[PDB]
This record gives sequence, structure tokens and C-alpha cells, in this order.
Amino acid sequence: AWVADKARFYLERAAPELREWEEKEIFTKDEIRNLVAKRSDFEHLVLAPGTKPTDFLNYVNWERSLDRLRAKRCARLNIRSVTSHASQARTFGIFERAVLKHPGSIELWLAYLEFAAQVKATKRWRRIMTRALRLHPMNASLWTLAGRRAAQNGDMQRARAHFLRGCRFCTREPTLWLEYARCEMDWLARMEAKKPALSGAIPIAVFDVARKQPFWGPAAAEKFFDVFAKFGHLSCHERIISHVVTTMQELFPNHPCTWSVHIRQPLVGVDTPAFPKALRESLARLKAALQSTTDRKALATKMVAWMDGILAIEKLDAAIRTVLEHTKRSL
Amino acid sequence: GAKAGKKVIVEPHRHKGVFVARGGKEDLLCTANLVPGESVYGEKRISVETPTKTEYRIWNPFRSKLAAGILGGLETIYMKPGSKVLYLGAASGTSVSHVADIVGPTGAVYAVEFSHRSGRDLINMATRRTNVIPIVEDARKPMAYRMLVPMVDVIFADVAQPDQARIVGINARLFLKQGGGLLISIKASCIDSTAPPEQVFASEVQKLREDKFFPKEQLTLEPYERDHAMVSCVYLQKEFEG
Amino acid sequence: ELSVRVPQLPGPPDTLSDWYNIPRTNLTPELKRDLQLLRMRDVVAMGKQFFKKDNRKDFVPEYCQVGTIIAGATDGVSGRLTRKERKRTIVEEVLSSDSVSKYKRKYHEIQEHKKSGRKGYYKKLMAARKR
Amino acid sequence: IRRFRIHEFNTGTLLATFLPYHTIPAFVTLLSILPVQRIPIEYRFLDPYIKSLTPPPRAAIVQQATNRPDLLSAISRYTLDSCRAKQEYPGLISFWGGIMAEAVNGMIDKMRSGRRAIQL
Amino acid sequence: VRKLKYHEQKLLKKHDFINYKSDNNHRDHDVIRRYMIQKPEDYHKYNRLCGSLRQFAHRLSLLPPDNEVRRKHETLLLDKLYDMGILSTKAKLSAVEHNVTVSAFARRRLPVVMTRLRMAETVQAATKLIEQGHVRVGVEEVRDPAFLVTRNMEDFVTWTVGSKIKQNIMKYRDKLDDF
RNA sequence: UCUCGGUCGGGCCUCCUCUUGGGGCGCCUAGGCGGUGUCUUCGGGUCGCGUGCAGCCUCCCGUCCUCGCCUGCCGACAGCGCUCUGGGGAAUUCAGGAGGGGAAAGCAGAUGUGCCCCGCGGCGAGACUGGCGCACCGCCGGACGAGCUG
Repeated sequence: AWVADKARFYLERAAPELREWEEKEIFTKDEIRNLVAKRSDFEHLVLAPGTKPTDFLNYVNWERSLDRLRAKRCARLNIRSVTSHASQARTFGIFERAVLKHPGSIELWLAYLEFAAQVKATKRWRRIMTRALRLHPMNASLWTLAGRRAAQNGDMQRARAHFLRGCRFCTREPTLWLEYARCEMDWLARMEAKKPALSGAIPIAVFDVARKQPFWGPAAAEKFFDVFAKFGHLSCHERIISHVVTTMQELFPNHPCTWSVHIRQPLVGVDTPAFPKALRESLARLKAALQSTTDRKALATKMVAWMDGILAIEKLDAAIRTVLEHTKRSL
Repeated sequence: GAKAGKKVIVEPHRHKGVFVARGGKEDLLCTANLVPGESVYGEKRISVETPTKTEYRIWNPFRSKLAAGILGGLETIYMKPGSKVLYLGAASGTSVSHVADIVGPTGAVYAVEFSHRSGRDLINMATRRTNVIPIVEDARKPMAYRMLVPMVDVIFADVAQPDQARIVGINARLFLKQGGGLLISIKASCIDSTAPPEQVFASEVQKLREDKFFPKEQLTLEPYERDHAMVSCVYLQKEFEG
Repeated sequence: ELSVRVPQLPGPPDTLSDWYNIPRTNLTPELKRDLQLLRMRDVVAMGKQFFKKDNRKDFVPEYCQVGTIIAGATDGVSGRLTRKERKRTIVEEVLSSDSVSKYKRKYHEIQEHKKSGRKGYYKKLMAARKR
Repeated sequence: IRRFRIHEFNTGTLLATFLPYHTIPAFVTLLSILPVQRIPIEYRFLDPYIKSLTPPPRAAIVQQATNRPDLLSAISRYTLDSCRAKQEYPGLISFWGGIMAEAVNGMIDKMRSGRRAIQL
Repeated sequence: VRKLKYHEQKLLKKHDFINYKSDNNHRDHDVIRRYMIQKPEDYHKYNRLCGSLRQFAHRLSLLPPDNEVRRKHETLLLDKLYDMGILSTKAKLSAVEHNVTVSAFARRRLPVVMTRLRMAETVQAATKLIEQGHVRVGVEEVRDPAFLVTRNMEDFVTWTVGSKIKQNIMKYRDKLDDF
């Protein structure tokens, strides 16, 4: 127990901002005393022996909310002199001792990241992201958020770097692999929108290493096909779709997912006179898959889910709608 | 002899855990059995119906030098109930079973067997008693289970190896809390056949102080074994615990 | 999920944590006789076995339990008591063994040796003086 | 309680509004946490139950109710406050009616004199 | 104050909160408890008397040994104190010097000497008796529990007239005269 | 107001101002009592054997006769111990001591963010170069360097 003294440090450093706010007409004295009191009690709560990330988040919300109130009120008072720097800095220091005391909270980490990102400190943000990744190397969500921030900024090489280290690590779930394929194909789409990547062999390659991944499942390849089937308005999209189809046909031939992708395969970038023709083609695929020797319950569940999405989209013909309804009822 | 089914009583012994069963013409040494009603090696065990589940196990001193030392009356063996107990020399786990019964369901024993078939016996007794984990590898290379043994408080050691002092030195350096307690068994014929055993004992002691211990008790467990000395010392400090 | 508590708010200790709860000894007079026997286990062996004379004045341990040997699977041809010798009590066992004659013999020796010159002797003298 | 210490500074009211449920574990727990000298002067008679944490039974309540006027006045004034406030409910009213009825029975049992003036 | 630590002890060598060097090993208090007095003022009055006594002894010895007046007052002081019982002999000035003591005074007070004559079991309970007033001297009753019983009066200090105590004694020893 | 000397006081320091012809509480016993077990003496009975004589024989119960055992009381004298605002006991109040766990318990130098530039420093693709090299197989050193970064 030295908790009073440690608080004495932090509150005493808090002092001169409050001195200035006293000296301005922004707050009155009783309010000031209220503020100091609340701050002292919170700081003692933080430096208590048994503390918890919820308490941390409570405190930082208090301070950040104070910053916003101060901003609104000095705006109403039309005063431009006050800054937010000291509040943001002390806010940071809260986050720093928070991660020293409890490093093991994804929740507190993401709160930290979001705080930095909303106030505009990207170098610091990358550093914080670094430490958090180092402490929790199995977390697909952090891996994704880092890499997606890097891709949105545009630094594609570091995006790939985070993602490759993450796929090197998190080999239990396919989740990072789907996310990396997602953002990689998004980068290809960024290149096409700007108009090697002329080939764009990289999702084929990650599919190839997926083939020897530990989670390597038929349902895994199915969700792979799903996220590939997203945003089919590309160039080599038909190439990669043919590739994933023939690979899973070669590997899991009579799997009901293989029959599902055999149905939904020619529907890459379609919305429209090309719509019902490919609809009838995939419907022939569907009738063939239904009559084929597959697990008809599994395949029919796949098909009624895909039909649930199909009926979720609008703008179709009623005869087609009802024959889908009948083919669903017959399952 | 102390034939089966006799009515004897049990009283506490001054070390915690161990009790003494006295009765009729026989007084003998015993410990609360964790896994009730199941022998280890065809050892004798003592039932008692309390106003059912509770049963004890006798030790043979002739079998375990740990037992023999206690009967000789060492001062303190440092292994109170709750204490993490490293063993060295898990010779099929008989005394290891006994020491597990000492340290109870809250304690821990980490054991070292190097031979394989003895290890089969050992892991069998580990499969029965949950508080002992076995370790089958070479005790000379505590790198082999540095991932597997956390910080323990008492090192029992009873290997018959000539490098015994440097063995216990390295295993202590990797596995012992400041304020370490250890017991070690000395077979003078194994260390140095030619020499007088008391001097053999002394040389062992001086190697141990060279490896930074402090001896505090020592006796010949004489009327249970010839030419063996139990040595009790502390790692790195003087008083025992902390 | 979050329910009302129960209130239950209303000396030397009872069972021993540091020895896996040997209970405090209930003191049946049979147990007291047993302990008397055990403190005298020296004279039980009529010279055939001497023990370390562990004698406090207070022959009672504040913690104890009455037990029985189970089974030595190594030795089951003699190292086990027969049914007609599986007695309920220690003193019953030492009763059922032999040398009770020898006990009686030594006791009557000491009976003589202390009846030696005490009172019947003197009465015999005063009688053969009065006659 | 843990904020305003109702059990300490509005003791008689809380004891009043818990007395109807006087058989229940809630009542015994409250009985535990009550401060002794804080208990109002009529309700002081629950102290041996505080010494022995078991709920009192209704006969004990009614006997103290028969001996004193103040406890009975207090219960009646409480429940009157409630029904003035239109917050009564059949359990409480049944409680109050039962206790008032048995108390008045016992009270006339006391007041009988034989002697004309004391009866009057 | 806690038991002070090592270095703080080596600074507070001469510091102690209880045994003052003026408090004189609490000799005052140790005696006063042991002998059941009620007035530490009465302790110090005893004391400065004993002091005047010892300086008389010291100056008496200072007188050359061969003098008449020395011889006369050796005998006088000795036989007088002996008849006050506070001594044990009557022939040794060294005994007057390092023997005459306020403790011996207290053991010639009244309750202590009634324990010695075996009036009652413990000198506390003796104080309780003589405060209630069962204890006579000569022919008077006595309340003042410092009535210094000189040696000629130890033989007389006995029980009072109408005492439940005296009747209790006669009850136990079976002569209980109701007249 | 710079020293110095002397002085029946004090401060300071010392050893007395306690170790009692005393009391309480225990140990220890000569032994009294209660519980209670023998041995002697006979008498009654009892399991059975015998010849069902005579006897023999197990067991019990009572008398006589003494002796002994019990963490059981009490226990005279004398001897010893402890301890004396007497000795117990319970609540309750304050003042310390000793030990067991539980507790990330973690303020070595506590500087808003973002930019660029400069200075310095690191990685770092690539490009050279000196001499050495009697196991001959390669060393080790200078000084350029895109790009990145502190």
C-alpha cells in the first residue's frame, strides 16, 4: 500500500490544467471541487491492489467524456485558448498502466486501439497494436483489425506482413485465411478500380496452402468459395472460381458442399437477361445434385439456406418464385 | 509377528502427515492413504471405521530409506502437507507413493525415473494417485524436464550414482526455492568402495557445501541399512522456510 | 441467481488439519484400559521384548483413532488372525494369548512378597505369644 | 440499506413493513442486521431472537401486542398510513386484522375486573 | 510503540517509555502493590522517615567509636526500633544501616501483621475485614489501615465485640456461646 | 562582555530505598475413603466324567482372611518449586509480540498528437577493395551503397 502517494503524483500533475480552468470562467469553484474529488477517488480505485479492466474503462470514459464536455462548454463560451493535449496525454497514461496491470484483455486492448484511432495517433497506434499482437498471438480479430487498417491506409506490404505472420500463427481456425483472402481480393479490386496482379495468383496460392492447413475441411473450402464468390466483378474471378471448383471436386468429390458449389458456380458476377439464363443453368446443376448420390439432407439444407438468401433478394418473377417455393417444400 | 486383523490405534507423529500405529506387541509407521482401500505393492494397510472411507498404509523401513530415516529420528524433513516435493530416483514409486500420501491432495510430487519398466510401474502409480506426476528421463540432465517441473521446496534424492553431488547441485540450481530443503541418501559403497564410510559422508557434505548448501542434520540409518547416511540440509540460507 | 443469504452466526480444536483430521479421542473406558495396556506394553512381553520406555505421566494422546490391520497379500497362511482369534479389543487379544498363567504366577509372587511381614505375620506372632 | 442505512435511521418503518412476513428468511436476515439500541422501544422485545436467530412466531407477537398499547397503536398506524395511501394489499390487511383481533380478545381478558369501577 | 527495529533501536538506545531513572526501578510501585497500601503519599512519608533514620545511623557511625554519647544512642536507637519491631536484633548498627527499610515498616503495618498472626487468609482480605471493622486494638476499634502495630500491640490486636466473624470462629470450633 | 578559580544545593551518574521470622498455589509422601482384583477358609450350587459308590472335575455365588491396583478424591509434618494489588473462571476494552496463508504486491528517473526538415544512428538490396592464406579449405579488414527506420 502506497496508493495515496501514487495518487498524489498523478493528481498533482493533473493540477495546472485545473488551475487554468479555475482562472477561466469555464467552471465555478464548487464544480472544481467536485471534479478534483471525483478524480482522486477514481485514481485511488485504479491503483487499488485488486483492480479490473471494467474499472479502467470506467475511468477513461469519465476523463474522455470530461474532455468532450470541456470542449462543448468552451465552444459555447467561444474560447479558443484551451487545448485537449494534457487530457489526451493523461488519458494515454491511464491506458499504459492499464496494460501493464492487465495485459490480458482483448476488450481493454481494443478500447485502447479505438481511442488512439479516434484521436489520430497512427504511429502510436501501430506501436500499441504491436504490443497487443505480441501478447495474444492467437487472436484472429486483432490480426484482422491491424491488417485491415493497414490496407485502408494503403500500406499493402505491411498489411501482407501482419497477415502472413498471423496465418503463420493462427492455424486452428480458417478465419484469418478467409480474412486475408478477403482483403487481398479487395486489393486486386482496388487495382482494377485504379485501372503479378495481371495473374493475381495469390488467392489460388493461399488456397493451395489451405489444402495442407490443419483446419482443411470441405466446409472450409465452401466458405472459401463463398468469400471468393463475393464481388465477382473482376478479371480472373472466373479463373479462380474454376480453380476452387476443380480442386474441391478433385479432393472432396461427392461432398454435398462440392455439389453446392457445382450448383452455385456459374453465378459469379450476376444480378438482367443474363440473370435467368444462368439461373436455369444452376437449376439444372441443382436438379442433378439433388438426384445424385449425395447426403440429400445436408445438400438440401445448404440449398434452402442459399434459397433463403435468394428469396431475401427482391425483384424476381412470380412463376420462378413459386417453383423455388415448391422445390424447397419438396425437401 | 504383526499379523493381519489386529486391533491397533493410531496417533500423530511429530512430523505432520505421518502417523504411528501402535498396538499389542508392535509399533510401526503409517500414512493416510489418498486413494482409499487399494494397495500399492501388497503393502499392508490399516482400516478404521469412523463415526468407512479413511484408510492408512504402513511403510516398511527396510524398503524405504525415507522411512528408515524417520525411525532413526531426523529433525525435520521439510515436507509438510502442501509442500511441493521433487523426488530423485523414482525406483518404481514405492516411497514415492508414500511421499505422495504425505503431501496430500493439495501438494505435488514430481518424480524422476530413468529406467523404462520401473517407469511403467511409476506411471501406473501416478495414474492412480493424482498428486504425483512422473518424469521419466535422465536426472543428470534437468534440461530434460525444465519445462515440466516448477519451483519446488523439498528435494528428496536417493539415486545410486557416483556424480551424486553435482547431480543434486544442478537440479537444485534449477528447481529449488531460496530457502530450499533437501534430503539425500548416501550409499558409501556406491560413492567410494574403498574408503571408510564416515569420511565418505564428510566428503559428500563438503561437496554439497561447495554447491552452496548448509548441512544441518546427518545420521546413519544404521539398524535398517548398512553404510547409508541420510543427510538433511538447506539450500542457500540457514533457517528452513523463509 | 442472486439469492438471500442465510444467517448462522451463533475452545480448543476438534479435528486436525495438519494430520488429515484425526478426531479428538472420545474416551470410552475400554479405550482408557487399552491405553493403560499400551503404556504397559513393556510388561506384556514377559521379558521377551523390551521397549523404549516412552512414559509421560499423562498416558493419553489428545488425538487418536482405533484401527485394524487389513490384509498382507504377501502372507496369508499365518500372518492373519483366524475368525475365532479376530477379537474386538486389544486387551481381549492379550487375554486370548497364552502366559496368562505366567502373569498369575508372577502376581502371586509379588502378593506373597508384600504379604511378607506386614500384618498376618504379626498376628501369628502375637497369637503364639498369647498361648 | 447499504446506501441510506434505512435499518439505522428509519428503523421503525422497515420493521413495520417487514413484520407481516415474519416467518420468512428475509425477516430473519433483517433481524440479524438490525442495530439493537436503534430498535424502537416497542419493538425491543425481539432481542432474544436476535440472540437466537430464528424468527419469532405470531403468538409471541400477539402477546407483546396484548400487553402493550404502543405496539398495537404502531401497527395500526402503519397500516392506516398505507391504506390512506391506497397502497394496501390483502396479505398485509389480513395480517393486521388477525393481529388486532387476537390482541383485542386478550385485552378484554385482562380488563375484566369484577369490581364495578375498574371494569368501567 | 512497536518493538523498534534494529537501526531504530541503535538510535533509541536511551529511550524507554516506562522505566524512568527517576522512577527508580519503580521500587515505589513494586512495594506498594506487594504490601497493599492505599496512599503512595503514605509510601513517601514512610520513606523520608527511613531516610532520616539512615542519616542518623550514618552520622552515628561517623562519631568516633569510643564515645559515651555514641554508645548511648547506639543502644537507644537499637532498642527503640526493636520495640517497634522493624528490626530483628538489637546489637548491630550495620543492620540498622543496610537493613532498616520501608518494606519492614509495611510489614509492621496492621493488616500485614494480622496475616502474620493468622487473623485472615490474605492481606487483601484482611484489608477488607478491617475496613468493615471487625478488628480491635487494645479496647478501641480501628479503621485506619496504617495503624502501625508496634511489637507490644501485636499480642493484643484481636476481634471486636459483636462480630459475625468471631461468632463464625466459635461456630467452627464448636463452643458457640450465645451468651 | 572575553576568560579563570572556588563553593554543604541541583541537573547527571551511582548503590541502597525489594529479596519479608510472612502469605497463596502446586510437587512430594505416612495414609484415610470410593471404585475394585486377587490369595487363604469353608459352605451352598453348577458342566461333565467316573464305579454313577467312593470320588474326580468345570464354572458360579456367599463367609473368613488379609494384600494389591486405580492419570479417582482428600491427604498431617518436613523438604522443594512457582508466585504474591492472593489463586481460578466467563464476558468485554485496550497495549504489544510470534507465526500461517491470501494480494502483480510492480512510481530508476513519470515530458500531448501529427508533420516535415536538419543532425546522429541503425537495419538493409546491391556493388567494390586491401593484405593474409608451405593440411589450402578460405579468412579478416577498409569504404560505397538504392530502399526502410529510430
